[PDB]
This record gives sequence, structure tokens and C-alpha cells, in this order.
Amino acid sequence: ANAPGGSNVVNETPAQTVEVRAAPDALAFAQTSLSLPANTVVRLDFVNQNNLGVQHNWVLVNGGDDVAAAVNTAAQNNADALFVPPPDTPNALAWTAMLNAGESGSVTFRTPAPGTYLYICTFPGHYLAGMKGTLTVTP
Ligand SMILES: [Cl-]
Ligand SMILES: [Cu+2]
Repeated sequence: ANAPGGSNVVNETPAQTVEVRAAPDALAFAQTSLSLPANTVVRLDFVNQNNLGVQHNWVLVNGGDDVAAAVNTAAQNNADALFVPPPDTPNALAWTAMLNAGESGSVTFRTPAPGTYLYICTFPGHYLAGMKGTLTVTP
């Protein structure tokens, strides 16, 4: 049940790939901002190498802090799948699986219309702790 997902996930060749890494000594993403073209197939590679032994995932949400909380809350109630957003979670565009320290996982999805979007980690307490970043989708 611990698997990638999201409304925008697709099985197509990526036009672009981008790597995101976890901060090694903090509950954060090493990259707090991303930039991608709209309605483009992209493969996001999340590399979770950290010195805390902690799990992390990468979750792109259809909106901001308020939408992020709903997704994160839906995730909080999904321990059986290692706290990834449940499938068909509203406003969850794309997510990687929940990764142990030392693990790497990807998600391939079509970027949404141009706009600003938060990406967060839904493992319990990380989002509140500030593990998030902003995705800007251009024309
Ligand atoms: Cl933790
Ligand atoms: Cu995390």
C-alpha cells in the first residue's frame, strides 16, 4: 500500500526529470523551490539519504498551506501505508512512496496548469515541522 500515486500520475515518457533530496540533518527538503513547465510529463526523483534514520516522501498538492493540511491530515490517518496520501485523496497531485533513510523513489506525473503549488512530506509531524517547498508551474 506504500506506493506512489496522485491524480496527475501518468505512464508516459518524461519530457523532463528533476531530483529532490532530503536535508541530511533536518526534517526538510534540501531544495525548497522547484520550477517546471505546465502540462508537461515529468519524473521527480526523491533521494532520501539522511543521518537521522528517518522516513520521508514528496507530495505535490493542488494548492497551498490550507490544501496541504487536508492532504497531510488524510495522510496522518493512513499508517497502514506508511503515511502516504491514500489513493484518490482530494487535491493530491502526485506523490512518491514513503522512503526509509537510504532509499530513493520516483513519481511520474503531468504538471498541472501554471500556478503555485506546495510540495510537502506527509510523514507524521514533518510538514508541521516545516518540511515543504514551493513548485512554480510556468506556461
Ligand atoms: Cl520524525
Ligand atoms: Cu519527511
